[PDB]
Amino acid sequence: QDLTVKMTDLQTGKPVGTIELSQNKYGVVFIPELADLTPGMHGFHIHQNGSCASSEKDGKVVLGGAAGGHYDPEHTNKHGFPYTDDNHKGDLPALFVSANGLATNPVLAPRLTLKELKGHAIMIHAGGDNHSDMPKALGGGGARVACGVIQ
Amino acid sequence: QDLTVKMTDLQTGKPVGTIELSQNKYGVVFIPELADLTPGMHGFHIHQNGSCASSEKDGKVVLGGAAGGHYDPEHTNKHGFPYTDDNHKGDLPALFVSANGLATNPVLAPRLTLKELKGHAIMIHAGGDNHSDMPKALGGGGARVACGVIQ
Ligand SMILES: [Cu+2]
Ligand SMILES: [Cu+2]
Ligand SMILES: [Zn+2]
Ligand SMILES: [Zn+2]
Repeated sequence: QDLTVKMTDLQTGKPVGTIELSQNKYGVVFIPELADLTPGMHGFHIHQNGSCASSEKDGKVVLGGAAGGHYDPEHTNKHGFPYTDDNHKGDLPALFVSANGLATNPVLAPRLTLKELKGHAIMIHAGGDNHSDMPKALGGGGARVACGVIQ
Repeated sequence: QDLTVKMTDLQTGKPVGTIELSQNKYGVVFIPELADLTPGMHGFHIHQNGSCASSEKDGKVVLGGAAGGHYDPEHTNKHGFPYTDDNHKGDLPALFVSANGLATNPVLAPRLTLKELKGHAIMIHAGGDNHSDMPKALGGGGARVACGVIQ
C-alpha cells in the first residue's frame, strides 16, 4: 500500500531517482532515493496539479509550471511550516542533499494522508525554504528542478 | 511557556548558540540558533541524564559522557526514527548545519512533550544519524560535540 514516485530533472529531462511515500501513525513519510542534485537544503513541496509539463508566463517559459502552486486544500493562501495549520497543507520539510549529490534523508508531513496525495505532483526547487513568504515568497525556493506526479 | 536551552561546545568549552523548544498540536519543535559547527547533518538526540560533564570509560575520557545514553522511557534498547514507537523516544530528526556553520532549520519530534523533557540534556554529535543501529550503533553519530541541559 506504499507508493513509489519517479522523479525527473526538469532541465536535463533525465530521471534523478525515486521517492517512496508511506503512511504511519504520525503522517506521511517521504523516503528519498535521489541523485544528481546540488548539495544543500532544497524546497520540497506537494503541488496542486498532477503534471510536470511546462507553462508560460508573460512570454517566458516555466519548467514544471503546469503543476501550479502549492497544495492548499483549505485555501489559506500562505506558505509556512509542515506543523502549522494556517498554510499550504503541501508545505513539506526541506529536502537535504549530501555533498556527493545524494538525497536519502526521510522526511515527515504530519498534516498529510496518502489517499489525498494521488493526482498531485511532488516538486523540488533550487533554493531552500524558510517556511514563510518573507523576505522571499514561497520560502525562497525559486525555480523548480525536479518533479514527479503521484499516481 | 516556551523553553530556551544554552548549548556549549564540549571541546572548546565555548557556547555555540541556543535552541528554543516549543509544544504544538503535533509535538515538540526544536528551533536551532547555533553557530561554529561543522557543515553537514548532525546526530541530534535527547539524552538520559541532565548533565554535560565528562565521564570515564576503560581509562579514557568521554566528553559529555555524564549525560548517559539516549532517552528511552519505554526501555526499547534500540535506536531509530522520530516517527517509530519501538525505539528511543529521544531519537530526534538529524540537525542540518549550513556551509557557513549556522544551524537554524527547526525540527519536529512527534513522540515528545515539553513536560517530560526537563531534567534531560540535548546532545549534538559529530557524525550524522541513519536512524538505526546498523552498520554503526546509534546511527553513527559518534562523538558528542555540543550539549545542553534542559532546565
Ligand atoms: Cu514548491
Ligand atoms: Cu545522542
Ligand atoms: Zn507552500
Ligand atoms: Zn537513539
